[PDB]
Amino acid sequence: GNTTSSVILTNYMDTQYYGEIGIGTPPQTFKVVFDTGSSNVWVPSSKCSRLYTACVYHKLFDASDSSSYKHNGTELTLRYSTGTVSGFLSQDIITVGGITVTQMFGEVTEMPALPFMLAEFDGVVGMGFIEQAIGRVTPIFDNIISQGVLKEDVFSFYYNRDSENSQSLGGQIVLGGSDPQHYEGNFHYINLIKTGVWQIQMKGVSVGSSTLLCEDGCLALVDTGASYISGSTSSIEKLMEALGAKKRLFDYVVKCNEGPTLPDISFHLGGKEYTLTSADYVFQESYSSKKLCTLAIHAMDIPPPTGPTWALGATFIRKFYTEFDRRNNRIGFALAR
Ligand SMILES: CNC[C@H](C[C@H]1CCCOC1)NC(=O)N1CCC[C@@H]([C@@H](OCCNC(=O)OC)c2cccc(Cl)c2)C1
Ligand SMILES: *[C@@H]1O[C@H](CO)[C@@H](O[C@@H]2O[C@H](CO)[C@@H](O)[C@H](O)[C@H]2NC(C)=O)[C@H](O)[C@H]1NC(C)=O
Ligand SMILES: [Cl-]
Ligand SMILES: [Cl-]
Ligand SMILES: [Cl-]
Ligand SMILES: [Cl-]
Repeated sequence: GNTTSSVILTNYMDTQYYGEIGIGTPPQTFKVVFDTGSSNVWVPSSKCSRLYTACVYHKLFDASDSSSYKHNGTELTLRYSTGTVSGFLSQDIITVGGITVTQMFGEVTEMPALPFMLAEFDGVVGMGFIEQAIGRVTPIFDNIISQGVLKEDVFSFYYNRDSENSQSLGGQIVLGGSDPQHYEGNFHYINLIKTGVWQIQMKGVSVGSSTLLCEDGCLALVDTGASYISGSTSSIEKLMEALGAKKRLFDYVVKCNEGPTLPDISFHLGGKEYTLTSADYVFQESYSSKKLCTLAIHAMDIPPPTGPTWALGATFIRKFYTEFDRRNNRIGFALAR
């Protein structure tokens, strides 16, 4: 077995990254987020009523136009930090890359306007473990591993920084390996705490020189479906004070002129310092002192058993190419380029 597939990703404003999959024969394509913090695959269903304006605005899967579709109809409900989708299970072949696998996924027939009217993508391909899958549906990567087609039992993420270029690649996911065009040096591997969750230990978070946060250790989820870095309300309040940031309704901001001279924030992982500077974490839409600029960091209280935990989302992954290694239960980071 020696295949390594690769899916190009569109980068929308540094907050949503999504690629295409095809479902059925002939394929119906969908825009989907590849999410290490969840484990189910779903797309909107042709059976989704118009009453759901999010189903009006996205691509719908029509079972009856595919010959490889296999009925199941068991009910499915998925709860995310953003809201809940609901529908039922269907089997069909899914193409990502590269690779064709037979999969159980959700056809979604309830999709709330909040917040899917803001989703540039249609559905989600969860990349987490079966342990976290609702209905214990076998996850796509498990089904792929079963095929024995992959060079190595790993996948990795490159997320680029938004750009004005017509060209210039938003991001890329590799299945089976990592792409040395988008990282320098070698991977520093850190071991999962346990199989079941893409989560490692974190020994501290510092702002400036001082170990401000997580001073006695804490957890970090490595969450490719998260836009920002997240911590618990209690940590984030502390961090945001340190930066002089202001809490608004949807974000934290600073005066744009102040952004560039804000302290670095470092994350202490597997014995090393992973530093994002204020250029990595302020959306500097101008440098005016009369404007407010958003930070790519916010509070999310992730409930037990998976939290309390930080999550290292795109703000972090932009700087560090990330490889998810299911064979050895570990995560590798190297500098992205
Ligand atoms: C379990 N993993 C973390 C979850 C996963 C999301 C998958 C899709 C449905 O929601 C959950 N993400 C979050 O909790 N986020 C915080 C709130 C907004 C999300 C944000 O997701 C863009 C896709 N994520 C991305 O490109 O990461 C690089 C979003 C923004 C606007 C509308 C929607 Cl519907 C979702 C990010
Ligand atoms: C739809 O999916 C459900 C979920 O697995 C299937 O129900 C299982 O069927 C197997 C085989 O008959 C049983 O051993 C299990 O007891 C069932 N699981 C549950 C949770 O009930 C069902 O068979 C599928 N239907 C079709 C036709 O695909
Ligand atoms: Cl869930
Ligand atoms: Cl609201
Ligand atoms: Cl803390
Ligand atoms: Cl940024």
